[PDB]
Amino acid sequence: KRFYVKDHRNKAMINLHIQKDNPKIVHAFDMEDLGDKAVYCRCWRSKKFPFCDGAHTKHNEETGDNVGPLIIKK
Amino acid sequence: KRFYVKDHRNKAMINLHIQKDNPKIVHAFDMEDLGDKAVYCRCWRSKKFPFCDGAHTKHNEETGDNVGPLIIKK
Ligand code: FES
Ligand code: FES
Repeated sequence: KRFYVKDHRNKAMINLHIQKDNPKIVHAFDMEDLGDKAVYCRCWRSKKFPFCDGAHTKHNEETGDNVGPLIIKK
Repeated sequence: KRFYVKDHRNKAMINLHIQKDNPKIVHAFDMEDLGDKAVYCRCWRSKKFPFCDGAHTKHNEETGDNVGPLIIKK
């Protein structure tokens, strides 16, 4: 109780290591150049960023979070 | 120096409030149903999640991070 950190405005980064000389990491892709299916990372842990490589599973289990990727298909 | 938190494996959540009864938040969209352009949130702060609403600007300035959205267009 004395052990609980009260509700507060977040101070933690989401991205820790990806392209940190870019001050705002934006990606833009034309749907005609996409194949049948693209799986995009939303957790900033993928080694293949901006694509998902399953790293979100480790983030979620280690931090108790519930994030996952964005799928554009067809 | 005594003030610095050494390099360590992250313990902080990325998503703080979005759909927290879903244990892994995945979105999937068919490109034929997309219009000319979709801007997807990658920061988990948008009120219009999974779409970007510019909240990433506040996250970045408050935490010193550099994240931004994913654009699928054409
Ligand atoms: S690796 Fe980041 S959402 Fe899958
Ligand atoms: S609001 Fe999240 S990336 Fe823009």
